[PDB]
Amino acid sequence: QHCCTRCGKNFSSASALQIHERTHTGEKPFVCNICGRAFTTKGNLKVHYMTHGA
DNA sequence: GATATTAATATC
DNA sequence: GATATTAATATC
Ligand SMILES: [Zn+2]
Ligand SMILES: [Zn+2]
Repeated sequence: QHCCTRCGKNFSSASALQIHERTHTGEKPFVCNICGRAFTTKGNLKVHYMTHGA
């Protein structure tokens, strides 16, 4: 029953609405300790993290 | 919240 | 065109 303010998207988790707000604003709180790439979700940062590790 | 999934994008 | 990466989001 969560909704969004900048656009009209309903969300499931409240954390989901928070990350999607980050999708509007540009807050990418997860910093790659190797390269400087920053990410919205921790999972996306782990995704990228796999890249240099191999 | 973590993870998996799809669509979109950068790299070649 | 193929492939790797990313961005956003459904699913658990
Ligand atoms: Zn929104
Ligand atoms: Zn990195």
